[PDB]
Amino acid sequence: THRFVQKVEEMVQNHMTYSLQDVGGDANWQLVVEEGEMKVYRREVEENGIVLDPLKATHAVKGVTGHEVCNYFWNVDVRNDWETTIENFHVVETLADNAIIIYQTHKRVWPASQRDVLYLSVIRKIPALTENDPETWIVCNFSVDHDSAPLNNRCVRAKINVAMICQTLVSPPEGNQEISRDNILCKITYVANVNPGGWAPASVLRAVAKREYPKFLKRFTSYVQEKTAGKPILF
Ligand SMILES: CCCCCCCCCCCCC/C=C/[C@@H](O)[C@H](CO)NC(=O)CCCCCCCCCCCCCCCCC
Repeated sequence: THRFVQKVEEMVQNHMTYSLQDVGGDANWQLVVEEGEMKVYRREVEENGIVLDPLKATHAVKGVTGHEVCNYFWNVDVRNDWETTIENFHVVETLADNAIIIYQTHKRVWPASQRDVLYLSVIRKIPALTENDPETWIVCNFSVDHDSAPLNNRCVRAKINVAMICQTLVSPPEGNQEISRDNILCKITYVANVNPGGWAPASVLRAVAKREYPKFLKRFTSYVQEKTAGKPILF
């Protein structure tokens, strides 16, 4: 129990309600990148030079579970093993054993000023209510205010709302035998809503995002495969 419990609930529920809705039929969402089971879509949104482009990606990763995926996405001790867009980060506050507040600076992209971000990062399990309701593991990373990290004059403060949402499919093997990682697949939906917090050139933001989101999703998912391949399956 902590002062951000209701905000956590709010963000989790929003993501379970809206982030899992199909965008495939919406004229405003475009398939920007596809590779293997990975599809990255974007809706181009610019409001008075504030480029908000909502981003949504789906992926299907063999040999890993949603619990595993969300653990490696959330766990700060393995962050630098896969993250490539950050200059530095540190934990500002531990709120609960599944919830922390992180301050991070991003690598500068010319010609825009450097961005920093201040966000609550929470990992949650959403129980299946019925058999056939998928169990869902989710990590929500969303900007919050914290007195220890006011606006500074060195960076533009971005605001983020990101979720990594995972459901795991197990194909029953032949009879009474072990479920191997060949029999498991993690369905991922990744969404990112980023307000750069200030003016940025749209064409540059868009080129970066189109390169960087796909790069992250391949690298991060391959990483989870690599770290887990030897291990017993954590469902
Ligand atoms: C050299 C390239 C540097 C690009 C950095 C641009 C600055 C972006 C500012 C906010 C980004 C927020 C992304 C979310 C981070 C955390 O939830 C999480 C844990 O670290 N990681 C990811 O979701 C992993 C996401 C990895 C992919 C992120 C790239 C995003 C590129 C487009 C965003 C640009 C918006 C801000 C304006 C930057 C000025 C050009």
